[PDB]
Amino acid sequence: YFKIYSKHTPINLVRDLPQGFSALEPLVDLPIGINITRFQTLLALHRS
Amino acid sequence: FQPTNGVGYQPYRVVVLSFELLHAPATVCGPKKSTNLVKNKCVNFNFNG
Repeated sequence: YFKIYSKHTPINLVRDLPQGFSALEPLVDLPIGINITRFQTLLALHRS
Repeated sequence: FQPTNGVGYQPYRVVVLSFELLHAPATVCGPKKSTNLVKNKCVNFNFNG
């Protein structure tokens, strides 16, 4: 099972992580049944 | 295939369903059903397993 937990928080701190408490709700459980050992973030380019 | 052929030569559509169980979690499940809900009595409840 691949569990994805998520939380959205409105912050106004400029640079670092804010200090506080926010419990993450379970968002989606995926029946994948596969081995995962590596991950990579996906970004978006800006073209002009 | 002709419409006037015998029953042993007429076309038959065959669909073969193969059921396998693997180490991955089984996701093709049969329908579980449901009865009507009865309240205020001592009953045996089965809610989502």
